[PDB]
Amino acid sequence: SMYTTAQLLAANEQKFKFDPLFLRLFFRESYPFTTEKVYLSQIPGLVN
Amino acid sequence: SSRLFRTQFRMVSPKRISNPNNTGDSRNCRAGVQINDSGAALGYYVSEDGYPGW
Repeated sequence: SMYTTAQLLAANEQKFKFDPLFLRLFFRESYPFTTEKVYLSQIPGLVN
Repeated sequence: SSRLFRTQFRMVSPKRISNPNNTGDSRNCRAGVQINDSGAALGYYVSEDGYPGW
């Protein structure tokens, strides 16, 4: 049908910059929990 | 050691060997045993047991 010809030279996939710095630096551990809710506690610790 | 041999062996309970800080198991670190690409084991995380309570 069509008599033209072509050749492909360069194919690039541009990627936007992204780097999870805050996960890398601070949150270094994972705690998978199977229950419905999660408790976090504190203690005052002021002794006269 | 002032003695002639400096090799000593220490028994370790299996309870001590576990993940650091009781984290979830990753691909290469299962139950305190680090694993390379194959099934081998490179090194183990050994904690310290505190009788006083913590």
